[PDB]
Amino acid sequence: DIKELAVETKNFSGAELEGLVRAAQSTAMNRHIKASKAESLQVTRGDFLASLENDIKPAFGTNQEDYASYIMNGIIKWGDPVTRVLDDGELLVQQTKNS
Amino acid sequence: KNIDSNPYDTDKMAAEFIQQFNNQAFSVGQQLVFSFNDKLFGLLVKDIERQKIEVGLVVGNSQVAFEKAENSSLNLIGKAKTKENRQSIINP
Repeated sequence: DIKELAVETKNFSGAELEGLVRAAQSTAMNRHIKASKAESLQVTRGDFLASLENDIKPAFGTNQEDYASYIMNGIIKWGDPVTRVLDDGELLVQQTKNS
Repeated sequence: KNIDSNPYDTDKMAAEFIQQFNNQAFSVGQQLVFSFNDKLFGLLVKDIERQKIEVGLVVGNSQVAFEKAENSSLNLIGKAKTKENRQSIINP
């Protein structure tokens, strides 16, 4: 569904969209080249998913490696203050989003 | 001596062959020379025709399947049986 892909990608650039489509088509073609019938070629949603996940780093987008680097042991609720701070951050987030 | 990679439409060769060699005999393994647009080609008979035959007669209503010879640089584009498709995947 084109609508799902359009909704998912945000702050992308046209060049990046073309790169995504090329990546998906290349992945499908290489899968069939691996084969076990070159006439039943098709592109599957799984190819889009994998290509988006493991490639295409939008310049104005969100990275995950930096997160994985900064936070390294998750969060353990050892007392009230952690809950207090987490619950208070959402107020600022909402204020900046709505007003 | 005059090999080239220039693209030549195959349908033109098919029509010229049918028109020029109408009512002619061809046997498997036979060789002949075909004149097309003031150029000479060495044609080798490979298969003749669902009954299978080794020697037969050329008629206007027949079909012709041109296949470029081994290592031939001739780019036989068009609607003929140039064998431009590598069935399955070579996967070197």
